Amino acid sequence: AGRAALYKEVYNVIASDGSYVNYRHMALLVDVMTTQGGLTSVTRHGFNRSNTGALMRCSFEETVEILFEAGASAELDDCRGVSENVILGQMAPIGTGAFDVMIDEESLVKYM
Amino acid sequence: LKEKAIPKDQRATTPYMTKYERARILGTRALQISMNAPVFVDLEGETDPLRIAMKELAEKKIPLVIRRYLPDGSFEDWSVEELIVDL
Amino acid sequence: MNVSTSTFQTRRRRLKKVEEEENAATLQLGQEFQLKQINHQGEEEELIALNLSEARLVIKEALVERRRAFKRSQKKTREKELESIDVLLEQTTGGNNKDLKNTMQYLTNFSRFRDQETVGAVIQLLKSTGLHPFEVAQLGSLACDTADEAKTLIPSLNNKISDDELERILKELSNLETLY
Amino acid sequence: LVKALEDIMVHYDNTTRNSLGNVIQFIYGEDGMDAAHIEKQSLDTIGGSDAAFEKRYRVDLLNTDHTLDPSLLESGSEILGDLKLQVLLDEEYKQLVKDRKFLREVFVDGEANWPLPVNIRRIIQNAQQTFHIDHTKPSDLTIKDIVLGVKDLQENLLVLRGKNEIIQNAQRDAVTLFCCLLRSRLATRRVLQEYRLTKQAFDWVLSNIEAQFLRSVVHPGEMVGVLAAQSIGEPATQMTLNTFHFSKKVTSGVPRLKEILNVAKNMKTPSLTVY
Amino acid sequence: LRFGEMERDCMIAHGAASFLKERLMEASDAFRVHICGICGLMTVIAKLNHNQFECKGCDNKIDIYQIHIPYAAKLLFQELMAMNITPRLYTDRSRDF
Amino acid sequence: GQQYSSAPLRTVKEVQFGLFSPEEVRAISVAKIRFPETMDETQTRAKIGGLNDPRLGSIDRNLKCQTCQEGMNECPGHFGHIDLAKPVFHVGFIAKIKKVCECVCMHCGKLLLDEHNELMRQALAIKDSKKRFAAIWTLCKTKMVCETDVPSEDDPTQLVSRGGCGNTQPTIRKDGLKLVGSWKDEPELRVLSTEEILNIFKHISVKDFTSLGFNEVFSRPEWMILTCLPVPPPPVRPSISFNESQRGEDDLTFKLADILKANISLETLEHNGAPHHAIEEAESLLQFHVATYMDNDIAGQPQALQKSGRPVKSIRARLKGKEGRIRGNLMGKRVDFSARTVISGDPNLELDQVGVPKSIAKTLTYPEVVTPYNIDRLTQLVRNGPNEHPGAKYVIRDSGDRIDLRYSKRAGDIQLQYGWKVERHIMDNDPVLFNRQPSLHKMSMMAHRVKVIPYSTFRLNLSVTSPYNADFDGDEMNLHVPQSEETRAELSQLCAVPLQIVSPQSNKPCMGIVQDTLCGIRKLTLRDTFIELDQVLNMLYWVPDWDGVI
Amino acid sequence: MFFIKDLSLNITLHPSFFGPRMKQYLKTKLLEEVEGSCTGKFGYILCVLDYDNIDIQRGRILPTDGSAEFNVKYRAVVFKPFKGEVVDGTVVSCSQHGFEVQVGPMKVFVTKHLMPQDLTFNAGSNPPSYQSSEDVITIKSRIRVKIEGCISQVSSIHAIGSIKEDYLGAI
Amino acid sequence: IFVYQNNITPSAMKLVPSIPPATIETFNEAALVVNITHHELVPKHIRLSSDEKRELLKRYRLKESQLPRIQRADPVALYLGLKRGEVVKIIRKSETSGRYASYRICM
Ligand SMILES: [Mg+2]
Ligand SMILES: [Zn+2]
Ligand SMILES: [Zn+2]
Ligand SMILES: [Zn+2]
Repeated sequence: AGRAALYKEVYNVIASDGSYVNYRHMALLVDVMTTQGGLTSVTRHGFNRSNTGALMRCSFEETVEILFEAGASAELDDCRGVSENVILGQMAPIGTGAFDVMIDEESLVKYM
Repeated sequence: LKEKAIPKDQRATTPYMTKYERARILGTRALQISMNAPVFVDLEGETDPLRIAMKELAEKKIPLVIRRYLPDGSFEDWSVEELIVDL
Repeated sequence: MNVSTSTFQTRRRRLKKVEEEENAATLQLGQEFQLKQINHQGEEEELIALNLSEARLVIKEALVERRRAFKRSQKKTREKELESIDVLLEQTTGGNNKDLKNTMQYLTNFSRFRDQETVGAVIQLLKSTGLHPFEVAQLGSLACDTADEAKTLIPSLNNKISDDELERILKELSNLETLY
Repeated sequence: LVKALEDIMVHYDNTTRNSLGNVIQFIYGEDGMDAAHIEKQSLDTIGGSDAAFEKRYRVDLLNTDHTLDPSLLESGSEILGDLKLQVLLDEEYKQLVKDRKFLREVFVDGEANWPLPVNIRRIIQNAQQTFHIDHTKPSDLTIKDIVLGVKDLQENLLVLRGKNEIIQNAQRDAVTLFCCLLRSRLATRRVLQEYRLTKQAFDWVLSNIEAQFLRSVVHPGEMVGVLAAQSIGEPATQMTLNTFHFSKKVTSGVPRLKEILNVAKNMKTPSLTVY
Repeated sequence: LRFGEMERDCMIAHGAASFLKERLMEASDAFRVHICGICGLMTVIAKLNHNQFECKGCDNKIDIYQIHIPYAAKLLFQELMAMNITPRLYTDRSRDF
Repeated sequence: GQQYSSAPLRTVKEVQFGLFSPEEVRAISVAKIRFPETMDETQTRAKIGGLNDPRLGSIDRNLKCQTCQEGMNECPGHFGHIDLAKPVFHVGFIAKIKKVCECVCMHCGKLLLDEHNELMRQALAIKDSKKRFAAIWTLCKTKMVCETDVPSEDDPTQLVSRGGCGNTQPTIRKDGLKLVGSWKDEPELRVLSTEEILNIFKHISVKDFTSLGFNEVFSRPEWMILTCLPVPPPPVRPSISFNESQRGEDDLTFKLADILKANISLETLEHNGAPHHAIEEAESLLQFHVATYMDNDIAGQPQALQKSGRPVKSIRARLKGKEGRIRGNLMGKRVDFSARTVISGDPNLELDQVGVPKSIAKTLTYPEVVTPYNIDRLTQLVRNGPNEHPGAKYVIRDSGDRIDLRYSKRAGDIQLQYGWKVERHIMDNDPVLFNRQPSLHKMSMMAHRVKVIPYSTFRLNLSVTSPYNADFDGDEMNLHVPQSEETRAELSQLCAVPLQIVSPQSNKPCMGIVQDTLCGIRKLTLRDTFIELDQVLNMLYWVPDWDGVI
Repeated sequence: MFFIKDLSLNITLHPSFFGPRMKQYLKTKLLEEVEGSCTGKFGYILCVLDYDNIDIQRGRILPTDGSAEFNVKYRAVVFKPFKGEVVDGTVVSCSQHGFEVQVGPMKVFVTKHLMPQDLTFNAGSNPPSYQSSEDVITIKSRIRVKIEGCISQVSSIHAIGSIKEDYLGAI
Repeated sequence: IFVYQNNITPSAMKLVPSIPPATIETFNEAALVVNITHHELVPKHIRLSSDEKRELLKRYRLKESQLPRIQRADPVALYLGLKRGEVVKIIRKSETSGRYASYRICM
């Protein structure tokens, strides 16, 4: 019911200026700020102090401070955040990168 | 593990092709055509690798297979031939 | 170093030191040559070792099957064995592989049991011994007389078998010994 | 906004997750539809007098002044008194009524104009043009042709595919609102009296709804984290504010949004609204 | 010209995975280094032409991989190292999902 | 890299963060850094066997690397080391080093609070790596005695010995870069030696520190204190060596030389006639320099100023966002195949087009592979030269060697071969990414069709003025050119203007008819508004998809 | 010894070979890269077994270039010598320092000092030999050597061995 | 369940976990005046059996972590007497679909 009030406020900030944003957009941000049972702030303190990647988090606000603890607590970055691949110069698992492509020798020999 | 592969029977993903899959198969095939790979379609005076790949795709003579991975790592292999292109 | 060959044994080597041990016939072969091996079907398979005699029949057979496959796609006794194996190699090998010609000439000049029939019966005899695959191989590869000749050259054995028992096996082996 | 949402995507399981694989939404936007394929449409069964609902939706083949006149459909003459068919139109209206009660549970104020995925108004419009429909000659549709045809369309509107109760009961929920609109705009009285559809026209309308719906669903790989972030962040930049230059004077816009995201404890304008 | 963080946001929004990589690597600082399959650092003495690769203080002359990363990432890794931090890079997964 | 490497090509699937065990730093090191000098020893203006030195990498465009003998483009650099005269706290851990001391007995290396305590069982239970260390510390900080005996779980009357000494524990406070304790007439006050802090950490049980935030293999508490200081190779601290006589070493080279100078003072001082209360002066200086090399923007302390009065760029400062490695060099980058000019409105351009000025199209290129389809046309672009509009700038042979068509003596008789690439001019209808910063939209960057035109401006269709947010009030825009037949497909099949027409932001379209056209459309569509034939016929001709039916 | 191991080489194929004789080209490039080849981990990969049933698996198309990477699972006959492994072989070379014995693909060297004292070098013989009161070891003689230890190199595995112990010597 | 008027002494509070398997709940009489569950914004929460939960994680390929969480102290979690681990299914109305079902794991 806290989620409900949150969306309501976020909507009324957007709808004050008259402008229209489709439900889902504000709904997501509200849903994100909430799934972790309570009010998770969109700050250096909130989402950036999550269990997400080390490199991912360092890509905003605390940086060197994030990477210092990274070594001292022996963290293992999964490398599945967008950021990590952007840093590693790899194709991120985003849209065109969310799936893999394979050649089936079978279907290939079938065509020729 | 190779429990990672989900079998043909029991497959939940869209029987339709994602906007991203199309763009990537088209690109992948264009790039391959472009670097003198064998062309499976009759290029009817065609010369642009993307157009040749779009010709390949319309005829469904593209020998590629999409490995659609799930949040846990398990995947469903779908073929370019078997994917509906409503787009 | 280069685009080399992997195996079915799973490396867990994360940072940990190169703590690797010695290789002696105290049957401490590699980690890569352990008794409890893993086949391409993911199942635990026991290590495969070959007596020169057995090994020659393997390469000769696989090279014969390759000739067959090469001629399929193409469409759309002692020193005379040495002459012939060199013809099969001229066909199925890359030439650059001098190692195989060197190997096929060695195996052909050092096989204890020539024909298939024999090798299988040798294998059948040494099967029962329950001995490690490397000891079983060495016994088929190396010709011995005294149980001591054997237990000295294959120190791995030692207590693993009776003197008389291994001496009976050795007598059975000399009988099976092909007359080239 | 963008750095807090980067990693949120729609996965091949139609679920909304992040770089941990932690679920945010269970189907993107509680409907599993791509925002781009949506338009505001009105839910006709929501508003109006119960009297006007009756007039617009009730077919009664058992009353001489409440059946469909043979001017509407070929069977009109023989359709009167069919008890077995009236069982269909009874179960049809009984569900149409159920729809109205439900919609009023959801949209409490009686707001009918909601953004949904298939512009049904245009599909019927285009049918009339496509087939040069004459609003004079009686239809070739049967009462089963409509009632049972619209029932069978609903089964092919898939968001989630999955052979289990959890996923199937999730599918049912995703298409809950859209189907209300379907039953509303494809009721027997309407399809025969309003749009004077043929068998051809109707079956075409149906195929088009099915195929047009299937288009409208989200695409696994849809990077909705950034989408949503920018879709709040860019309209935020086009804001004048603070709250005019003078009911209550609550701090709004850019400063109020700063207040929201920070999850600020000491807020500028705390107020209760007691009913 | 600049392909800034914001310019990246939009590309992620578009789901243009390949174009983003291209912009970030091939169009600016793509680089090839040598990883140690054991210690996961750019410690490998890579005398390529002689086909010699070695991670002394690992005796690794076998477990060597080549990777393509931005030079800035390489730099960043050497920068984190200068502050006694080990950003070990591994080409295989351990944990799974 | 740029040369063929036998080595397998893999992708980074995991980043394992750890700390350097001094031991590793020695093994990994190619040079023991010994002299705070750069070179010019025995006269010769060439690298000294001390700092820089070929053992690490080349300063000159030499070919010699003396470790991999590979050359500057190829060679990443090789790490060195300085064995430190006394241990120093790693500036970035100083507080966590303090908090670990606040957790453990400063006499036997035992985790001050045992599993015998119920609240400790609750903290120790925490599966989370850091929240565990946080809960453990809040409980252990208020414990000031190491228990020899403690009340059992069975009965509190008959106490059970849990091992460990019975020493009192100090109240620890941070004084700059040092740690001071306060044991208990009158409390006892003494500073805590790095050496001592290190010994306690060495004596911390594997089970104990793994129960704290740490890891047996990659992150042991003892490694938070430095004894072997790794020396980054020249490419981390580039000698921007201008002219033959002059040099120009990097800030980091000075800070390291500063650390090295400080180390030798201390090394000689302790070995020779040690006044002991002067050894603790040179020790604090080495502790300063090593801390201040990693972080100069330290909490309430003097900024380690450079000769000039300049503060000295710390390594922290380098990666600190907006412009540091992360935000400015990795999440963002300056890029090749990019253009930017003043934008001008055009009514005669199709929606999804972009008027590229000839000069810009003659600068930006595309690697087309020589294939039977294009071989015929590509030779004519190569022929045309890099100065005619539909021309080419470079021909790149399979042999990975670039042909500069502007100078090559063979520029006129190049006989193309399949496989080779022709880096040809951008021509009409090549897909390109057009952009107007600030990029707060999917829409702020769209794929357009090139239309090579004269005059120095980017011409764009007016109805696309709206999603870019562009005015012609002196406004400028970016253009990016994809180089793969794959990234062209990305642009064309996902981000083209026609696709972006209907925005998912508001489930409505983000482009419509604007200004002159909007004003004129009202005027045209009126009862009063009628058109004589002469003009009706011209108006019909202007619509390109006209059926030819009056 | 002489093992049969379950191994798997990874090959990258350029789009030009994405034709019908692909498995044909792929199986060959395996044999090119793997046959003859000597490692350390496995030693000499001499002959690839079961050519008809070589597991090619699906080929992942690489991202920026069109090339596809396949894991070619296979089985082969390997020679990995060891310390203690007593081997039969024929002499190849002979000098003042000792004689070298050829065993399958690899050479084993016997030091003058890893031989019985009664055996001694003879420069004045064509070809040079090692003579004992009883037997004479020369350029073509068959010897039974106990491999004392190995040295793995690029494309080779060399080894030092002794004929000093009992039941070891000329055959 | 204990419905206390103003306060429970910390000495009495020691006895709450003291008798497992039996679980004791502490509720302030003053808080219970209004049923929060009844409010406009509060949706319907449904406790899931060990089986109902197992099935959910199995059907969505989830780890207990990946699930959206609810605090043990949550007004609705106290109301339903949710213990840690217990999953709640929440059914709310939606402006996009008619109904939508979310799930929240306890903490
Ligand atoms: Mg302006
Ligand atoms: Zn290493
Ligand atoms: Zn070097
Ligand atoms: Zn103690």
